[PDB]
Amino acid sequence: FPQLCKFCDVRFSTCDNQKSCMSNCSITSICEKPQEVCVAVWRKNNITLETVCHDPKLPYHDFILEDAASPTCIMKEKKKPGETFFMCSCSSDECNDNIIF
Amino acid sequence: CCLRPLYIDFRKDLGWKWIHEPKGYNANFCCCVSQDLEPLTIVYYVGRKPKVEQLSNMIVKSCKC
Repeated sequence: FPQLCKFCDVRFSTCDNQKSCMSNCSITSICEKPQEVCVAVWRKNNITLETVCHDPKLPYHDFILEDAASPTCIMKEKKKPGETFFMCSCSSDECNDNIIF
Repeated sequence: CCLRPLYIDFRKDLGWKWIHEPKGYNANFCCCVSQDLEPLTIVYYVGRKPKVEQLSNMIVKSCKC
């Protein structure tokens, strides 16, 4: 059965130094494949937060989702060069509304 | 056995998280059984695609005893 994990794409965020910030996204989606999974990425130059629904076999941003089955999203640095880069992945339904660091 | 007014707020009562808008609607509740129903137009997303569709049997109208 397909998940709902938020698909609000790239957005400018007030997320900063707090342990956990909420996706202020207005749309909850019915993921296009039952296999899929949400991810939330929070790249820090200003800061953009990205929330989509994704597939655990496919790589995102040339990275691969190893904790894709975890029930609540958790961000770890992926050390993309030149930027602060964080990513996570859900197995729950609209996981990536609350990001935990 | 006369019609009645009730309000329902998808996320906070039915528990449906997939509906984008509306947040709720007024369906009515009728013992007296519901006679006539009608559909509710709603909006929701499959991935990022937004789509429109009527959900039939959402709004009650006539009551029959």
